[PDB]
Amino acid sequence: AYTNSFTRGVYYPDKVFRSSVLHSTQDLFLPFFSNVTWFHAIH
Amino acid sequence: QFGRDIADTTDAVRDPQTLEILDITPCSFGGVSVITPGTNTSNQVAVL
Ligand SMILES: *[C@@H]1O[C@H](CO)[C@@H](O)[C@H](O)[C@H]1NC(C)=O
Ligand SMILES: *[C@@H]1O[C@H](CO)[C@@H](O)[C@H](O)[C@H]1NC(C)=O
Ligand SMILES: *[C@@H]1O[C@H](CO)[C@@H](O)[C@H](O)[C@H]1NC(C)=O
Repeated sequence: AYTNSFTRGVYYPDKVFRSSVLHSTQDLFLPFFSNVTWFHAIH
Repeated sequence: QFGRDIADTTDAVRDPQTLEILDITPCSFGGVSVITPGTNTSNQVAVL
């Protein structure tokens, strides 16, 4: 089973504080609206 | 520990002795223009 990841999976590529800017970076990110497997923990 | 500006320069640092954030503001500067009559008349000048 898969669900909609929406906009999850973005993390800070480094340890520099940045603010009020649009930054283009290439790194290992979760594709937006990609399928992520939905797991259960019952029974 | 460090912040950066659009130009990639440092905007602020955390003081390693006291954990506070300090801004760095470049010291006041500006152009200087000289208004002068020709040296064929007088050597007195004014500074703008
Ligand atoms: C997710 O899976 C659905 C059906 O399982 C499919 O229609 C859709 O194209 C998939 N999306 C992605 C981003 O893989
Ligand atoms: C020395 O470093 C310690 C460690 O954080 C700090 O508590 C203290 O303020 C520092 N000493 C001075 C004089 O800043
Ligand atoms: C220089 O000064 C002389 C006399 O003071 C004057 O006759 C001459 O026209 C001047 N030349 C210029 C270029 O100002």
